[PDB]
Amino acid sequence: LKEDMKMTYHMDGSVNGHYFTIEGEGTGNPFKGQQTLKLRVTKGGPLPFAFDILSPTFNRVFTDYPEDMPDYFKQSLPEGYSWERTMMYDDGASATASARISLDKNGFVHKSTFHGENFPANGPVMKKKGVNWEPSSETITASDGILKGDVTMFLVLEGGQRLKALFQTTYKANKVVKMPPRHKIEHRLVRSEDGDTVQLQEHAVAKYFT
Repeated sequence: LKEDMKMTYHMDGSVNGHYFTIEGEGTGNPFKGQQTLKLRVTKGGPLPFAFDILSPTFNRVFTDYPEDMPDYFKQSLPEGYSWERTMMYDDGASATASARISLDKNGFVHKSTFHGENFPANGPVMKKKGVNWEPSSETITASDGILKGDVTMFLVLEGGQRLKALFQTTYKANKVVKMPPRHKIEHRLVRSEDGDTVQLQEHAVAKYFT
C-alpha cells in the first residue's frame, strides 16, 4: 500500500429486470479513508433509475483506521476479500450485491454485481429523484473470522424527503487476520454528475464506541 492508490471498477447489474454494465477508475488515499471514483455506463445506458442505489456498491480498504485497532481490510492484502450485501428499502424494494477486491500491478481491482427488484415504477428511485445519501454510521461486528456490517441508510430526495433502507453486509477475507473489536465506520459519500462520467467521493473513518 501507498498513500496514492489507483483502482479499476467493473459492475454487472440489473434493476427491475433492466441490465447494465458500469466501468471506471479511481484514486484514493487508503490511510486517510478517502477515495474518488470516475464511473461510466458502458451498456444499458442511460440508467432509468437513481444512480444512488448503486453507489455504496462501489471498498473499506479506504477507511482511516486508528493505529491501535485491527484493520481487517488492509490486513487482507494483497489477496483481498469479498463481501455480500442485502439492502431493504422502506418502499418494499430490495437488492443484493457482491464485490471482490484484489490487487494487480496497477492497483485495486473491484468487480461487483448488483440485483435490484420491486422499486415502484412511479417512485423516486425509478423517477431519478435521488440527491445523495446522508452521512451514516455502520456498526462492524466480528465473529468466526468474518465481519458483519449493519447500517441504516437515508437517501435524500428532491423536495426534502428521505427514503430509508437497511444495509447488511458480510465481509470475508481470504486468509486469517487479526480481528477487531466491535466498532463503527462513519461514511460520507457524495455523488456528482456531468452527463458523461459519474463521480463518487467517499470519506470513511473507523472509531471505537463511546
